[PDB]
Amino acid sequence: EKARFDKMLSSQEVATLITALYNPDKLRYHSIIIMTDADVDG
DNA sequence: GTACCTACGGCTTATGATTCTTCTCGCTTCCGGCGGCATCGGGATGCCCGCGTTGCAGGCCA
Repeated sequence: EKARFDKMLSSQEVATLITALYNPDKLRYHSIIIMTDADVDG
């Protein structure tokens, strides 16, 4: 929301690897889990 | 031995949009010059008489 741009991209690895970016075709990795540290930055 | 990314917040500066200033197209139509003729009020010219202009000398003012 702070900077919305369809061209702005740095990694793009997550969306490229989970789906094709639209998603009903490729539904690979139906189960995802996000492990994160217990600090405030986590 | 060294390089490149963003979040947390504020002012600015680097560029596409809207109200105020200005540059001047259209001719046409009611209106404003423009000329001629009868008209009328002023005045220049002449004569008479008293008042406006000026020189002299004194008392007042800047």
